[PDB]
Amino acid sequence: NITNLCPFGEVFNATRFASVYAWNRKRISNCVADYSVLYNSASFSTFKCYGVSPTKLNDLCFTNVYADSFVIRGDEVRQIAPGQTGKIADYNYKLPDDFTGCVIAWNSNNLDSKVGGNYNYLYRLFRKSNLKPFERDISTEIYQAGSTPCNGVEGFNCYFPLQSYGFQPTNGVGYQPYRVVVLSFELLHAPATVCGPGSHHH
Amino acid sequence: NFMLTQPHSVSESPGKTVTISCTRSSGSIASNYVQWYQQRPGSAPTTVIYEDNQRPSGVPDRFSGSIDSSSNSVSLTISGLKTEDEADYYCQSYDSSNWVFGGGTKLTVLGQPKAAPSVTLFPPSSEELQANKATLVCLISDFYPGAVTVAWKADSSPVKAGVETTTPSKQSNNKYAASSYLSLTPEQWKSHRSYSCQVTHEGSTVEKTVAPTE
Amino acid sequence: VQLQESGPRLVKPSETLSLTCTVSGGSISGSNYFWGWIRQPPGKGLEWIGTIYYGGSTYYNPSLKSRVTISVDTSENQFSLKLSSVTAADTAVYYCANLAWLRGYFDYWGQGTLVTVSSAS
Ligand SMILES: *[C@@H]1O[C@H](CO)[C@@H](O[C@@H]2O[C@H](CO)[C@@H](O)[C@H](O)[C@H]2NC(C)=O)[C@H](O)[C@H]1NC(C)=O
Repeated sequence: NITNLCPFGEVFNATRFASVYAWNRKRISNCVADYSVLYNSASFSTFKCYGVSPTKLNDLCFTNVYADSFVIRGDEVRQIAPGQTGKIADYNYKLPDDFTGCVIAWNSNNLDSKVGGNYNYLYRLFRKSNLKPFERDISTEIYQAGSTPCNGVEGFNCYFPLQSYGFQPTNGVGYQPYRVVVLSFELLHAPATVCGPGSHHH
Repeated sequence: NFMLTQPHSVSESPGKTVTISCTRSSGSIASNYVQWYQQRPGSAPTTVIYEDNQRPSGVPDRFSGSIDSSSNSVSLTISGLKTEDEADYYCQSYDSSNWVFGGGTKLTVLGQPKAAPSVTLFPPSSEELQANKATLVCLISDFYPGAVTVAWKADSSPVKAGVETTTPSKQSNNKYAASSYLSLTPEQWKSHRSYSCQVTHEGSTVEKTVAPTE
Repeated sequence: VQLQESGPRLVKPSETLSLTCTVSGGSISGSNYFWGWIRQPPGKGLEWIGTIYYGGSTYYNPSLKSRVTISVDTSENQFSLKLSSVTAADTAVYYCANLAWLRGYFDYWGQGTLVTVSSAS
């Protein structure tokens, strides 16, 4: 009673990726998921499934599967993992300590880096408190780092929260853009609709 | 484009806990999974830990793997050490194009029971005497450490010309063994009363003697 | 109950080498595994040679991409290995192992076969 394939291509092959701070999440349900297209490709620089068997994915049915897509630089990819610290994990995108899914990343220097510097991509540098897991904040209010209130970015202790990347093709690999896709596996007391090819409900 | 570094050797007592680190020389070790393999003397390797912490069903839960984020390395921990675990261990990882193994680690269990070896001396067959040759075989086995010095004689006097000996290696019993030979001709084999194969291990000596007819 | 190596052990130096790894109990046409080659000199460490997925995608060791090619045929359900212009350092015990779906750990190993490069008739 289910034959359509899950549109993983609409996320990985998407023309543009949303900024990391405003990470874009897509819900996936009512389809047959062929994960072997993902966990066998050699183009991915980082492929780590946390909490699940990465090879036995084609045998599992799930209630819903969520795919989050964004881009960061190379040295910040290590922050996309359960139990991590840093500007991306604390303020931009936080995974829970019991994250059940896969973390996928690959270099995109030939896509997201324009000649001279790509400032379209941004990321949060200052925030009041650390982000609870899977919290998506977009407030661009002036961050107050001192005892004096702020109205406008001028004056010390008043900064614009979002920081833009300087992605150029000449930048070092550690400072090059890396498209990241995070798969979240959710199972509830509900009809499991995201199954692998050789699943049990079939 | 990267490598994996392992320590030269480790050693611990039975029932104890040992740790082996797998250091990456280039790139983040957390990029992909790192695995571990146990290769016993002679036989083929076998996966003990995969996915940096996972054991396949059939591997004792005494093995475990963890991560060291700062040192850019993972570690394999073996609690409750047993003499059967005395083997070589390798770590393997994949970085976007290549499967790369580590250097290796020689695990040695302290205390395996030390003892004296066992010696056996054969009389040469008659068909070899009719083949312009003569050989006295001396087999050594079941001793630790795998260090042994051999000596041969002829009519109580030192005669050791034409002797073949292989350095000791580990046998299928997690113990050591070796073999020594003696090259002779048919005429000089029966011309002497008897020959000897003296075996010294940690100062303890044991010899055997064979005769042409007796 | 799956893998076992071939029997052309002796190889003359400066010539080529060929080994085959037969897979019993399982269709290699059922491409759900990678198939790799691993060698090790006597008393040395393991070195990866190359893997092959039946989809055609091959991966070779960069130190051996000039001399190593790996094929596979479903007519007899086995994958081969070519090591051209052999040298003295290539004396090793060549294992063929099965690799699971993901590029992770080798599941099913063989028992290897020792090849030696020297000159005696
Ligand atoms: C993204 O685009 C690539 C490139 O077109 C797709 O890869 C193709 O996949 C089909 C079906 O498996 C093959 O017939 C083509 O030969 C592939 N092309 C290349 C260049 O590899 C890919 O399937 C798309 N989707 C994802 C998720 O990567």
